[PDB]
Amino acid sequence: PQITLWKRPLVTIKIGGQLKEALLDTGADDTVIEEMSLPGRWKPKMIGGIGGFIKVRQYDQIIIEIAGHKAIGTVLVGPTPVNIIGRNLLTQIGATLNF
Amino acid sequence: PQITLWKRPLVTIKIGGQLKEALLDTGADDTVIEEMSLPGRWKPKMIGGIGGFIKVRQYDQIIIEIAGHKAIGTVLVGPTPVNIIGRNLLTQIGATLNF
Ligand SMILES: COc1ccc(S(=O)(=O)N(CC(C)C)C[C@@H](O)[C@H](Cc2ccccc2)NC(=O)O[C@H]2CCO[C@H]3OC[C@H](OC)[C@H]32)cc1
Ligand SMILES: [Cl-]
Ligand SMILES: [Cl-]
Ligand SMILES: [Cl-]
Ligand code: NA
Ligand code: NA
Repeated sequence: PQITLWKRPLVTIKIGGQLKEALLDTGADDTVIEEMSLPGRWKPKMIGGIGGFIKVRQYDQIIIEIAGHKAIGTVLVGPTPVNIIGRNLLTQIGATLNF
Repeated sequence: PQITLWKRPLVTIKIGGQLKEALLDTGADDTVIEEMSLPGRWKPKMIGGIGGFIKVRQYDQIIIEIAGHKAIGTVLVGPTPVNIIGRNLLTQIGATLNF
């Protein structure tokens, strides 16, 4: 698809068999999701945004569907205000910015 | 152009007579630039992201040149860790996300 930017680029994702809404975010290096349970072990990570830093849980090799495209990769879980799909998974679904 | 997302989508901008580097950011509603002077009136605003909120100055009707494309709109100035071109100006240069 071709998504214009007059509205937020929100899409449906599926993770852990649950549908959620998430933002397609070219300004995010990493994918960050609100608190939820994921399988496996996690590692610590610190991420920085506009207001300062937060601690998140890094889960690797998680299956996640994004706007109907399958991805398998790293998902950060933490107190993000919105679910964000960052460049690590935008590249897996083949997304580009065009103008 | 077509910008892939393997790396941060940074471009050169010109704002206030100054050249700067900024991130093309589909997850940002608004454009936020590190502290600089701009002419005209402004009013205070709070904007929030990962980490929490920062106070910024809102300047309206500011011209930016973004990777060689001119646009006009509101620019927020404050202690952002990076210069962000958000959707309010990405729309004006015709930027879309494609997959
Ligand atoms: C109302 O108008 C705005 C309100 C909020 C923002 S924002 O900057 O807070 N942000 C909104 C989303 C969080 C919903 C835009 C977002 O693209 C920022 C843009 C950004 C980028 C760098 C620093 C600050 C902000 N990215 C970000 O926070 O990235 C974090 C989490 C994802 O992994 C890392 O990627 C970069 C950063 O690691 C340095 C980590 C912008 C305009
Ligand atoms: Cl990944
Ligand atoms: Cl605007
Ligand atoms: Cl359009
Ligand atoms: Na894992
Ligand atoms: Na003005």
